Amino acid sequence: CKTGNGKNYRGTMSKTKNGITCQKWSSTSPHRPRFSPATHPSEGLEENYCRNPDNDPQGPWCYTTDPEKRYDYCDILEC
Ligand SMILES: NCCCCCC(=O)O
Repeated sequence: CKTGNGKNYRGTMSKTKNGITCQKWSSTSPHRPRFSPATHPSEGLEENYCRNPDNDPQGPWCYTTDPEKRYDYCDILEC
């Protein structure tokens, strides 16, 4: 969840909505989008994070090192 859309959180480590080990923002060759532009609200996409620099108020999104488990939000404490 967004216990602060750029202020406070915990599951932002690198785990999806439940706790699926997110990615490191590498790329689609192995597996990972091309996220990183500055025209985004923010950019807390630190190595392997979950935030909302795209458009997912419902919850901080985040992809992962693999397809079957490419994405979902982060297991960040509620808000
Ligand atoms: N609204 C989420 C789309 C951007 C999240 C990253 C991705 O989909 O590759």
